[PDB]
Amino acid sequence: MNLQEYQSKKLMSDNGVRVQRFFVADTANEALEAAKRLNAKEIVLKAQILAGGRGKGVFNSGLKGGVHLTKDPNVVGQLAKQMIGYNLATKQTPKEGVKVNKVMVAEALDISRETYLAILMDRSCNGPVLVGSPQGGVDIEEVAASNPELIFKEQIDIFEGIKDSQAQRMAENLGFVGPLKSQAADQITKLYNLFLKIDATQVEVNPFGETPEGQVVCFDAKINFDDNAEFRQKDIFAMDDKSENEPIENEAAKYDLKYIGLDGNIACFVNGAGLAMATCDIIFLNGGKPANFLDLGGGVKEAQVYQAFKLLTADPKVEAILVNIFGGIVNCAIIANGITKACRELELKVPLVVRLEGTNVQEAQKILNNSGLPITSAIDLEDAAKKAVASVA
Amino acid sequence: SYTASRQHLYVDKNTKIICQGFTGKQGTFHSQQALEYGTKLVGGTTPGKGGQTHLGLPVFNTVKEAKEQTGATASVIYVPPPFAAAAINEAIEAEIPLVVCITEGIPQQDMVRVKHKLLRQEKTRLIGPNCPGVINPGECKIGIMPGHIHKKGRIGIVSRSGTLTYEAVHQTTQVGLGQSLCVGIGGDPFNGTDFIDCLEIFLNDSATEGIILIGEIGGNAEENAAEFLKQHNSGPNSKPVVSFIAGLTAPPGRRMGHAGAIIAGGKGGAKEKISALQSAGVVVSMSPAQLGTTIYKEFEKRKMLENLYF
Ligand SMILES: CC(C)(COP(=O)(O)OP(=O)(O)OC[C@H]1O[C@@H](n2cnc3c(N)ncnc32)[C@H](O)[C@@H]1OP(=O)(O)O)[C@@H](O)C(=O)NCCC(=O)NCCS
Repeated sequence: MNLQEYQSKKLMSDNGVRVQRFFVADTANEALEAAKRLNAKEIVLKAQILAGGRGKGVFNSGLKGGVHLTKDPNVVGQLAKQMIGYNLATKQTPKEGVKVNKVMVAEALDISRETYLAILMDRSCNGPVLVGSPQGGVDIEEVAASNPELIFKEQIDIFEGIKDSQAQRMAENLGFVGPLKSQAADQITKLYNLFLKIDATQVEVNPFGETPEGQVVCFDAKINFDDNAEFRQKDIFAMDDKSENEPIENEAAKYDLKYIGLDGNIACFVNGAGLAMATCDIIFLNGGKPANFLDLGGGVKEAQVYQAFKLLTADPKVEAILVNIFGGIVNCAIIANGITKACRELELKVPLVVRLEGTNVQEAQKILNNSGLPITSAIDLEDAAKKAVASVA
Repeated sequence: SYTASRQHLYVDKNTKIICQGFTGKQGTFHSQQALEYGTKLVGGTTPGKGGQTHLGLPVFNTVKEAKEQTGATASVIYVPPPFAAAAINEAIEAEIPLVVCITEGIPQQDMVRVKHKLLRQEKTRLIGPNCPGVINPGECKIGIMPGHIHKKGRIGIVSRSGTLTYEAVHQTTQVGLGQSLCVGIGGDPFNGTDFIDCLEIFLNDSATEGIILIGEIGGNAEENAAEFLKQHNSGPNSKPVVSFIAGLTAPPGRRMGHAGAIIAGGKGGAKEKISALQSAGVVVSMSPAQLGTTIYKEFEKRKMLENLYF
């Protein structure tokens, strides 16, 4: 799930982390009043959408630029009128754009210095780790490739928690001095407890910096949430804007189906995450272009199979289907009947390759060929891949 | 260290099993199959149902009682995500030698806590969570894998994937090689057993003449296993290792079903895993449908070499 910028920074502000002051306008008038209410020497105005590169985007109203600067609250009003309601296209959105419903009206703070700081559950280390760099404002990866000596890491013991010495040391290594060291050490702490409270897999502050007046401020940040912990982050996951995902993915979600859209024309659905990724690869590997990854999960139902077929048969890109199911200890004849049932009810009109495996594959390969529907069976995963790739040209 | 408990992966015909979540939908079902398979399932736990009888077997309130009353040496967990990490802890505390956690969805922070206590002892070996368990064909089966596709034999299989393991199993059964011990380490990013853990057992076991390592995107365990093979499976009398690494077409930034299967910040891609594996002597099967024929051909290549030089 993804938070809007205003949702994620409010989350941080409420937990002691310092961010730019801001308000959230639903209307051009709201943006004007907010700009007035800021006691800000300079205002920034930012379209609230999930995609990146909002900076150089375009609006149906004609406005170039999703993010704008001005000292004049009136300017905020005008520019907001050219955002709110209209649609923002970026190098991360379909040519349609995204409807902009809210804009952030924030104070713009000058940056004197820039560091990188993230808290992260590190698989290599078996616990939470602080990762900082005195070199901020650039992507962390390029920093590690060019100057690994400027990556500093502190492992935090998850029961003992973050100790003052750990925060002092990281602050020091990122080049904060004097009263800025105290602010930075304080803020590293508050960031870390924020990261445990909300069950984050990563909290990334870049730039983690200083204002000229002497203030440590997280100027921007990205939060990654553990999907597993949703049952105990009810209030946060409720903030999720499902309206910017591929709508197929959202409908799949409604049926415990794990779907992810690829740019291809051969649709596939499989029980098992890893086998679903393998089926994507083995399709491409035989020339093809897979339309999607879909994981039915462990259990195959006459009814879940229907919803999967319902999705794929509703996607305009899809010109073929490769189903590959391991029946395990269920009679694969009772799967192929779920498949012929759903394919007749859905009026299957694209060619479907089905690989089954498990008990009674013999009577199962028969129901599939005897179906009177555009269905052909396959002996193994190379067959299905090869046959499916042939079905389009 | 915790590595001492690696031997407990090699479940066998004397393994005696209890089921945590025994009276639940999946505990019940896969217990019936454990009994169909001939596995020494001997009892189970459900808080608040100690005393009941289930599948002709006793139900206990705590792992500690179950261990005392039955002599159990291994535990399998079908406990729902909010409580499963607590179940794992109870079994570490109960000092159960081998614990298999089938549960998907345990919070990562939970598993960091579980791992914290796990790594600080050596009586208990954890496989999982989010895995299908371990099977010694014909001798002992802990988890959800279908028994009937297996056949006792010579290939060790370790794998982050459940359904992909079945492919490997079926293929190595189809080519006639059989499996010595399969271990599904599951698809979570924080878990109790990596590839290296299974390789040390495979390498030290004589029943295991070949290894298949099935991996996927995310983390660095494939890369670590590549290094390990360089130190422990070089020189002569080395065992062939065929691997398949899934997710070559996976888009970055996305969880590909498994919570642990995601490329982020450029780390965790499939092709980095193939290079690193291939640099240790590992034969990567391009196609997931060819694990069996590739490990098979690998044995042929060694036989052709012996015929050539005599
Ligand atoms: C763990 C999982 C299987 C449970 O599903 P389920 O069996 O349908 O669940 P149930 O609702 O029957 O609950 C199981 C039992 O756990 C019991 N339980 C709860 N806490 C427990 C504990 N600490 N110890 C023991 N039992 C416990 C419950 O009381 C329930 O028994 P009851 O219904 O008789 O009271 C499910 O959450 C899951 O992980 N799904 C499958 C994931 C998967 O495929 N992973 C494999 C990766 S290859």
